[PDB]
Amino acid sequence: KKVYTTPKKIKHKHKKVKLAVLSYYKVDAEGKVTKLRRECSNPTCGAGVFLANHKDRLYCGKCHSVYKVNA
Amino acid sequence: QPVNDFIDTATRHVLMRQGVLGIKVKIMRDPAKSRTGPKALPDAVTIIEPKEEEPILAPSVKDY
RNA sequence: ACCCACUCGGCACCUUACGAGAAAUCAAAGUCUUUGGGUUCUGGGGGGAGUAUGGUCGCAAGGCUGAAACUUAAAGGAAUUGACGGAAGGGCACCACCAGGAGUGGAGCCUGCGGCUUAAUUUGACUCAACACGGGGAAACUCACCAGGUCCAGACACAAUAAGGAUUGACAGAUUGAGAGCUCUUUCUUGAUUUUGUGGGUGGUGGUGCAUGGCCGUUCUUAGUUGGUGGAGUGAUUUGUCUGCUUAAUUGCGAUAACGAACGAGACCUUAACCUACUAAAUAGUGGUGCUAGCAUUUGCUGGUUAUCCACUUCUUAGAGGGACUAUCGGUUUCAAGCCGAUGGAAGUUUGAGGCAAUAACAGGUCUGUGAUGCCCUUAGACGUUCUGGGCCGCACGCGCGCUACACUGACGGAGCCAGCGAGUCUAACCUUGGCCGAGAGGUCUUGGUAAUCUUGUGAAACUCCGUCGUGCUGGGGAUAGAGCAUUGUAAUUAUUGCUCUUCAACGAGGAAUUCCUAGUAAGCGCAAGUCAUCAGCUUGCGUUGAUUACGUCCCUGCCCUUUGUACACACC
Ligand SMILES: [Mg+2]
Ligand SMILES: [Mg+2]
Ligand SMILES: [Mg+2]
Ligand SMILES: [Mg+2]
Ligand SMILES: [Mg+2]
Ligand SMILES: [Mg+2]
Ligand SMILES: [Mg+2]
Ligand SMILES: [Mg+2]
Ligand SMILES: [Mg+2]
Ligand SMILES: [Mg+2]
Ligand SMILES: [Mg+2]
Ligand SMILES: [Mg+2]
Ligand SMILES: [Mg+2]
Ligand SMILES: [Mg+2]
Ligand SMILES: [Mg+2]
Ligand SMILES: [Mg+2]
Ligand SMILES: [Mg+2]
Ligand SMILES: [Mg+2]
Ligand SMILES: [Mg+2]
Ligand SMILES: [Mg+2]
Ligand SMILES: [Mg+2]
Ligand SMILES: [Mg+2]
Ligand SMILES: [Mg+2]
Ligand SMILES: [Mg+2]
Ligand SMILES: [Mg+2]
Ligand SMILES: [Mg+2]
Ligand SMILES: [Zn+2]
Repeated sequence: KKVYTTPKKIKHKHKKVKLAVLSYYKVDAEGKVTKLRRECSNPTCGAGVFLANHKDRLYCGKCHSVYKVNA
Repeated sequence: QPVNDFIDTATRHVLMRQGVLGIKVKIMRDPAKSRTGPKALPDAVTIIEPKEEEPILAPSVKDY
């Protein structure tokens, strides 16, 4: 046939990060808990799921993409 | 046509290790028993065997 | 000199074989395991090799005598069956000629193949038996090729990471051809489905058709293949299965150490021809009758009316039968199979045309039809797959099949106006009548049909008639090209197709060569079907119009058959 070509630079993939994560949750001196990052008004995502903080932009990750709830 | 009538055929492909070989079977059934079709080859020409007779005998006639 | 009979001794031939032999053959090659008349000479697997050496003869060239080491499983004989020949004798055939027809070869274009060009211009196939073939008419698809972009649809097993999260997704932006979270920024989400590794799988229009199956094509427009009982032979084998004649045919007659059979040919089956005989039909049609139009009128002639009624089956349809067997007669013949002529017949070339089709062969073609397949290759920056765009169409040129023409047996315009084989829409947009609108292509509104019911009498084309043009590249011819409309489609640019105006080429019958064909055939003519969203200059069938010339031969070419040679048998590659 031929085999091999390329101008170099093969594409990587996706790492999907790490994070020890669920810290966003402040709870006082025994023991009142107040959430951080506001949750999702879309009744298909029962308010456990949170919106991410970008610029403008609060975004429902669980709504796999859906809905731009922004304040 | 008797082909259509009388011979059954079949090819099967037996798949082995070194390669794959083919079987071809061809049975032909006795037309004398056909149960439902021609009972012989289109070739068959049976002649019926004549009876030996004792002729002669001057006339005569029998009443009933 | 000749003729006849016998007899010695010669050169040979014939026929047999008691007999001999591995046979071919042999009056000796006989009288040999039932082995002895006398005597001479030579051989003891094949090469090495008639070589080395010594002797001897010769002017020489060379003669006579004449080893070994080493190597090797065969070399050799006669006969059989094959296969093959550049021999010989017969045949058979419009993929052969004869006698002719219509042509291709010249031209414009269509289309395949080469070549060249190219990012790529995917690939198979190259004498008949590659080149309008792969059903191959590729705009996406197809698709295999090229420029790029995603995805895993990487089974299962072990191991690792790992609920403090193995892994999955994403809006916007950036990015990108792109409203691909491809990748990146950012930071939510998902929860044991993955991810990493090794092993093992898996797909692949990747290779290999010279590893295979299956299918196909070719030999083959051919006529060959085998067994029982008998004959010959130690045997493989042979004869039967053959000089001739005959046939499309190993089809038969006949000849005959053969007799009588089976496969293949024939038979058989399918289709086209004949049935006023049989069984029927509002999904086929006729006559009568009503209801009714037109012209005549003297009753007539010509139409209308999916059931206003009666009757029939000629025409149409398809079931069951019947028919033909080359019949009768006459020629010719080994008075045999047959062949020829006449009469009759729907039919008398295997009735015409097909389907089927023994044994065997080929390194024919096909892994690019297959979830048929061995082995090889590759498998995540893929040769998996999909998505975007290009390409198979590219153009100094060589080859093949084709279409259209070079006009007056015509072109054009009006007018007559006649087929057959087909096909059509359910979970759908197929075949389309009629009415409108449109110069046209087309549009629009309705409609019949899952169909002998509707499209469709498919009112098809050549062809027929009355005109116009008048031999001038002419009004023959219609390539090339401009401009506009419209249809299929997501898409039409490299112009899918269709219409219109214009533009108006080559080609004045074609060198050497070469193809096809014998009666409803050749040729001319269009149609339906396959392909198909759209596209036929292709194919498969079909009907329409309808000839000239053979009814022969072996000259060319191709094949088959005997005979014959062989040291070939992996069989002349
Ligand atoms: Mg050996
Ligand atoms: Mg000629
Ligand atoms: Mg000619
Ligand atoms: Mg593509
Ligand atoms: Mg793995
Ligand atoms: Mg591996
Ligand atoms: Mg495959
Ligand atoms: Mg082959
Ligand atoms: Mg094969
Ligand atoms: Mg090859
Ligand atoms: Mg012929
Ligand atoms: Mg014997
Ligand atoms: Mg013979
Ligand atoms: Mg009838
Ligand atoms: Mg006659
Ligand atoms: Mg080959
Ligand atoms: Mg195949
Ligand atoms: Mg092509
Ligand atoms: Mg061809
Ligand atoms: Mg208009
Ligand atoms: Mg309807
Ligand atoms: Mg002109
Ligand atoms: Mg013209
Ligand atoms: Mg068509
Ligand atoms: Mg084609
Ligand atoms: Mg021989
Ligand atoms: Zn949400």
